Amino acid sequence: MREIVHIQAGQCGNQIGAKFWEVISDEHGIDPTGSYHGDSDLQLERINVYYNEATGNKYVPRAILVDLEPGTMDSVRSGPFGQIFRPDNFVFGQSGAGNNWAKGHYTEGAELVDSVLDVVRKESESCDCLQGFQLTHSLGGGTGSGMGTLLISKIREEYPDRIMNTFSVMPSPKVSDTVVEPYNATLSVHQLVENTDETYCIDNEALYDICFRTLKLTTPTYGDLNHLVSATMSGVTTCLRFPGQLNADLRKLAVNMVPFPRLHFFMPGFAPLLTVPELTQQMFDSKNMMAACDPRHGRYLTVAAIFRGRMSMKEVDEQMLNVQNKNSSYFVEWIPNNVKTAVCDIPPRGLKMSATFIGNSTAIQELFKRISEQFTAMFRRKAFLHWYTGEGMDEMEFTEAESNMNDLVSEYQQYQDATAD
Amino acid sequence: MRECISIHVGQAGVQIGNACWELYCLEHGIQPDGQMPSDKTIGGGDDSFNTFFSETGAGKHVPRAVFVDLEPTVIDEVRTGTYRQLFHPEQLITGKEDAANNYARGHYTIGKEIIDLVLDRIRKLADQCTGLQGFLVFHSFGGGTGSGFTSLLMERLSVDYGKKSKLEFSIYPAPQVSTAVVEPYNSILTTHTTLEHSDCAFMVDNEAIYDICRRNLDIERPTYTNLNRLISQIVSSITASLRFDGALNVDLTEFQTNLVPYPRIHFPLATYAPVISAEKAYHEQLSVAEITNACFEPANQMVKCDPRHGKYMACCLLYRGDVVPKDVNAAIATIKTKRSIQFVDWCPTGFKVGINYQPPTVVPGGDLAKVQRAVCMLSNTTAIAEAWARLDHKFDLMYAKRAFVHWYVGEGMEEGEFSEAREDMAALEKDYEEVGVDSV
Amino acid sequence: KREHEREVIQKAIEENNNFIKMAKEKLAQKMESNKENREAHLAAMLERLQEKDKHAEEVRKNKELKE
Ligand SMILES: Nc1nc2c(ncn2[C@@H]2O[C@H](COP(=O)(O)OP(=O)(O)OP(=O)(O)O)[C@@H](O)[C@H]2O)c(=O)[nH]1
Ligand SMILES: Nc1nc2c(ncn2[C@@H]2O[C@H](COP(=O)(O)OP(=O)(O)OP(=O)(O)O)[C@@H](O)[C@H]2O)c(=O)[nH]1
Ligand SMILES: [Ca+2]
Ligand SMILES: [Mg+2]
Ligand SMILES: [Mg+2]
Repeated sequence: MREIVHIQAGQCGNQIGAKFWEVISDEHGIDPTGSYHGDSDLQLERINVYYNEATGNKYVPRAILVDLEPGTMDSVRSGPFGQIFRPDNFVFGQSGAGNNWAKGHYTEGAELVDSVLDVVRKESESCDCLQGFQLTHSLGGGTGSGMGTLLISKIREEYPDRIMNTFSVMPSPKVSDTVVEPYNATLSVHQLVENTDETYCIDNEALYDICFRTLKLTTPTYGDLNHLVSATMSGVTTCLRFPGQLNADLRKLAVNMVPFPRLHFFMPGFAPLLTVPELTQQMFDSKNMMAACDPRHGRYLTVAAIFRGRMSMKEVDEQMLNVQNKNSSYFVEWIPNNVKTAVCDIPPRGLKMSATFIGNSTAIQELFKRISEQFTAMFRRKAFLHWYTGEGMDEMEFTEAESNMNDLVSEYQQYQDATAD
Repeated sequence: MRECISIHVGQAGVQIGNACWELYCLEHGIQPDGQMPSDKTIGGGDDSFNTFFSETGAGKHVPRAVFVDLEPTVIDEVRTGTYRQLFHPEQLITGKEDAANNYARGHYTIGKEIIDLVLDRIRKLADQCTGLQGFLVFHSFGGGTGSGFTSLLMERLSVDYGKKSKLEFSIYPAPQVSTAVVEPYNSILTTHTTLEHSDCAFMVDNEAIYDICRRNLDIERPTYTNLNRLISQIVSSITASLRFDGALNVDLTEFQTNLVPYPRIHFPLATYAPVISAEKAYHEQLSVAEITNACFEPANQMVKCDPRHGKYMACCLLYRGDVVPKDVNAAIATIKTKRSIQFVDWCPTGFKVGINYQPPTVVPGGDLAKVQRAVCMLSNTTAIAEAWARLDHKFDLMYAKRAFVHWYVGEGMEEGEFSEAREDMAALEKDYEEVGVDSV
Repeated sequence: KREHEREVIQKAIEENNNFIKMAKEKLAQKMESNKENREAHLAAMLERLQEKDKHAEEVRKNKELKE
């Protein structure tokens, strides 16, 4: 049993977290009471990865729920599957961070962090063999952003040989107007680059554009955006949750996907938003990326593709070979055999077949460049800086975060321009 | 006496172990509970099958075998499966955390936690032997445990058992069934580390086996189960000389004398025939000449390489089933005046032949036809070095950028172990070139 | 001839012992160098995180000394 400890921090964190648990509980055939009423032995075989067992055949998410705002905690508890989370695993303050990273990271968040650790430690010590941690949060706010990144640093000190995995929601002016969001995102990125092993970039920009442009929904709710997030998240954790060969645990996934420790930011893809050739064509389409970057504007270092549903393995193999053949310029030639394929038998809910894509592409720079441009339009005017210096932060800290994020960009550019010869 | 101990390491080693041992049981009429009705000597004996099976007072025939994996889920399948009564619980050893496709973890971080326990279990098998001949080690090149733990284990066996022979069955990686980008790293590190500790190593190229399954057995998309059944047939042919006796039987050790001209030149090419479906075998008997001919078809090799473009240093034919020397010699004489068989000038050209009379068995539900006669050719060719050239090239592409190297350094390894392992491989490729040059 | 035969068998024992000796020692140096490197890689990571707590102490300090 290789246990994962799940942490959700802040509004976004908690919203997407609850959605995550709904989808996977359905897929593993467990009740909102916490009972197994499924049909397939394959649903229970690796249940331990995400669920603790309490007797009465009751499964309890290994989930920790965190916010400085007491509100969203009621929202989870009154949600569907609100009954399932351990009462003790809820950790609320009352002073909401008011979209201020410093409040989350240095002050109010730092006052609350120690009783979050208490619950982490309690969950961790009960583990047969802990893989590590996944945090769902946004980078735009203050709690998810600041306190989420503080939790990372703090967990890392006590579990330095464990994997730290994040699902990080990147901000977009198309979804939120809160102007200080570029600041919050840059300070977050600075932390994530040094202290996580793997980060799934969930770009709000891209989620908007899929709802508006592909799904044709004129103004999309957070609920429409999150339907995409949960279907993605179900996809990328399939290999952890069901018996299988490839990328079956967080460390093995990291070793296949991370050629250089800083370049650990992944674009996930989904399809459909069907025949095997179409699924394959669609998952590699710019229009199917959960990050707002064109793959055809960089090169792939590594890729994982997960097919779900009853289909021909022969055909998936040929189609994967076909896509690499035809698109060979977009895979670095100095990492051989860098695209891996898993096929799981269980489709997600409502689909006969799906494809989930995880890419480490140098085209992710485009996302960091967007954040850097919006950050630089504030910072050279010292705009809203008093919100941060007001909690004790130096101007030097802003300069450092920015130029580290700039360093990450040129590094992605370096490996894009590199050749075998 | 002459006992052999089998050590199955990691997922590939273990799953191949299952297939081999199931097949050995069918070959000797041993039931899944270990009982063998035809064995009249209860609790012991010095029969041919005793090289591979020990015997308890209650009539149980027990594999002289240890299964080891750093993770528990593949070994748990042996523990709860068909042949679970065959093995004493202490022969099946598991940790909790695997090597995560990392040689450093298999060799150091994780493997050092379990190595003393494994050597104690091996010691317990060795102590039951009256004349231990040596070890057969089964592992993948690509896995973290298969590479790192095996290399640690081989080093330690050299210490504890001196020069006692150690043979390897090594699974060489293929893109169609591989699970890690870093398999070329793991392959070079293990090959460099075990090279001095191993007497003889049979490389099994997963792509050669995948191709044979697709092409000869009409399997659309072969699984490990397909590959392993075929691998076990080949392993069985090699060990058949140890497990049966007969007039024209020739011991594996005697083939080895011919197969290893210098200690580093110890990687024989295996080729097996016939591989044929039940549908195609029906009413079509393959004669001795047909199967011997199939040995010189490169599509039938266990490693992809072309012997027509290198030189032979030895050639051995291990026949099983309904085969007499007259027919073998006729088939050999035909092939010699018709095939691309060039020897180095320093070794004689005669083929060495052994025949076991016991015909091949197949496992229920498998893909291979039951045939009356089979052959495994073991050759020593300079062409095997192509398999090294391919892996070394993959290693160089990634290593020039230090791609993934931080995963190994993070576990305590230095870059100097990489360049050192790579240099040994360059020197090996060079050795293979030099042995093929004519004498002055 | 008998003295020569004695020397050959002694040579064989000596070389087999030298091989066991040298394999035992190379392995022990490798397991030591590795334990040290792993440890220094972890000590460095922990130190970097130690400097983060020291910077967070100092930032909260810098807040309170302003009214
Ligand atoms: N995709 C998605 N994005 C969200 C959701 N909720 C909030 N966001 C985004 O999250 C960012 C704001 O962060 P929040 O999670 O609301 O902030 P917080 O972490 O709760 O911090 P405080 O409210 O300041 O205590 C903005 O960019 C929003 O667009 C959601 O349910 N789905
Ligand atoms: N022929 C064959 N090859 C296999 C099998 N299982 C794995 N492999 C190959 O072995 C390599 C992967 O190594 P494994 O043996 O699975 O890894 P391991 O030794 O368990 O190492 P870790 O899991 O990293 O601790 C790949 O090249 C696989 O294709 C099998 O049953 N048969
Ligand atoms: Ca007996
Ligand atoms: Mg909020
Ligand atoms: Mg394994």
